[PDB]
Amino acid sequence: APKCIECHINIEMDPVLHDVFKLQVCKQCSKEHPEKYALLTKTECKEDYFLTDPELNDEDLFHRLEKPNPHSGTFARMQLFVRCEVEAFAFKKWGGEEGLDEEWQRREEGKAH
Amino acid sequence: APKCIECHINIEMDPVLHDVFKLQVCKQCSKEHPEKYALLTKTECKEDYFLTDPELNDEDLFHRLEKPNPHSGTFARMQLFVRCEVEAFAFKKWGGEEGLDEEWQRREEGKAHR
DNA sequence: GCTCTACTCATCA
DNA sequence: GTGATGACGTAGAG
Ligand SMILES: [Zn+2]
Ligand SMILES: [Zn+2]
Repeated sequence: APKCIECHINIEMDPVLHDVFKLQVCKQCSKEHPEKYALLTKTECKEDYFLTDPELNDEDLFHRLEKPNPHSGTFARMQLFVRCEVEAFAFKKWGGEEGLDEEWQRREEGKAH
Repeated sequence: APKCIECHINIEMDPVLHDVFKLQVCKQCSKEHPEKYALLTKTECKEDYFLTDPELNDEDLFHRLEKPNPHSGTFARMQLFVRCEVEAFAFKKWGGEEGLDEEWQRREEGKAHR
């Protein structure tokens, strides 16, 4: 029986993380480790990691799950990305957490001026 | 036989203006009235009339002729629009020739700022 | 804590 | 006198 890669105990994987994101992780372990497994909206990815629309629209770069827009089914679909992929791309791009914060620090300044 | 709408004499229409732009205009009248019949590139339409990419990209709005990009076949194709259509849309948008010139006047100022 | 892009120019294509 | 768009961010519509 294949095991969850975090606990090595559960054998029933979370259907979203497994099927959409290709992660053999159980639902419990996913709540226990949001730092790796939380789902982020497109908008949160841009706020948190400073990724651009072109990066987040690239079908070849991230797995994504889509849902109806909660404000209205007639609006553009909500797009959910998994934190570990988004973060790994953001660290490659800005140079680790070290660099990402530099860019946070940067944007906060011009925020005033 | 049907006659050119500018001269009322010629019977063979310019192939581009007829087939692509639906104007029964002979080639000679087209050279004689560029103020209506000259063909403008996409970039020229933006420069001259302050039309935006969404307006010029709207397939339902203007007739267009496409050619190979003269800088390179591998670049984005060149797009040619006929001045009467582009001008008539621009006068509607900015308010005749008059409003258009105000927008010229306006844009030269912010240019001086920088 | 929703998404998409229009809102004047280098650069690349 | 070539075309398309991303680039300090973001309102507004959707
Ligand atoms: Zn587990
Ligand atoms: Zn004629």
